[PDB]
Amino acid sequence: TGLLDGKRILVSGIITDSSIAFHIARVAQEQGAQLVLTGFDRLRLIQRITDRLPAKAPLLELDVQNEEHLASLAGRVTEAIGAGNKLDGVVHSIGFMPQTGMGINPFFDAPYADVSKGIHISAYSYASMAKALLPIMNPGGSIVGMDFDPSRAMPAYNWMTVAKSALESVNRFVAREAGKYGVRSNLVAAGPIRTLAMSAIVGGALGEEAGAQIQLLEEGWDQRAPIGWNMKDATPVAKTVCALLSDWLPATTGDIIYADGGAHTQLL
Ligand SMILES: NC(=O)c1ccc[n+]([C@@H]2O[C@H](COP(=O)([O-])OP(=O)(O)OC[C@H]3O[C@@H](n4cnc5c(N)ncnc54)[C@H](O)[C@@H]3O)[C@@H](O)[C@H]2O)c1
Ligand SMILES: Cc1ccc(C(=O)N2CCC(Cc3ccccc3)CC2)cc1
Repeated sequence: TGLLDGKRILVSGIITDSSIAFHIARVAQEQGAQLVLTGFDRLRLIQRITDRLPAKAPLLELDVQNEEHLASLAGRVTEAIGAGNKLDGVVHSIGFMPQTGMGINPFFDAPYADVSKGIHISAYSYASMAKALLPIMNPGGSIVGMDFDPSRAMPAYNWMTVAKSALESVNRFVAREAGKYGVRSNLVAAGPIRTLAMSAIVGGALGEEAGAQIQLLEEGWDQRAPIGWNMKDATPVAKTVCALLSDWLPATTGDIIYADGGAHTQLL
């Protein structure tokens, strides 16, 4: 027992109890992992949420757009897990795109300054995070990031889709670098999940305009999924991420694992 028994995994991206990163952390601990969490901006509020996990764990601040945060990351993580110890896993569950580039706003009306910001946080940070943490990762390690299949365009997602396409490409290169440390790098392309952020997006940025398309688009996942899809349950996704963090997918890297009920393999 204990899928991640005796493993040191840094999990990023927790902002609310609905965050995918929160469920990844939970299942991870339930499987015997010692976690190190990173938060952005409102650390106090994050701490409130994190304290609801199965076990306690170090919470460090990390704004992936801040050079010093990334420059001190390794040292700060080492102080947290104790000198002489290294990380066995890294979870990147960070994403962002201003309303201008994701929602009801026209595709052609997104200022690059906004798009660039979204790509910085959603894609480039996967590499900067890898750079800061690879030096303190043990062989057999695993870096995992969250993705949303951008192989085909769709309503509303717009520039966040572009950001995910960049992410998938960044992951392939991070895998080359990571390989030098005996570490694997992969993405988990999850089906739609009703996280607070997602729920806000779905509605708070479309009203009754795109609300239709997004409703249909959304309903399509469960229809297409041979084993169905429950947008209100992040657990299957969290389990998939822990699977990549374990030693049971030792020959897979620079890849993408789809945790979407099999929806992307079906047309109707
Ligand atoms: N919600 C979905 O249906 C869905 C589907 C597929 C993939 N994903 C991906 O999963 C990840 C998390 O999704 P979520 O719905 O749980 O989102 P939210 O927590 O619920 O997660 C986004 C995280 O981004 C963090 N963040 C934003 N800017 C940051 C910065 N500069 N530095 C550090 N952190 C920053 C936030 O603080 C937050 O914790 C994202 O990469 C997202 O694109 C989500
Ligand atoms: C902070 C943050 C977190 C996660 C995302 C992220 O991955 N998006 C969220 C809304 C999703 C909406 C949906 C589109 C099609 C069908 C069903 C639902 C699309 C993907 C962006 C920003």
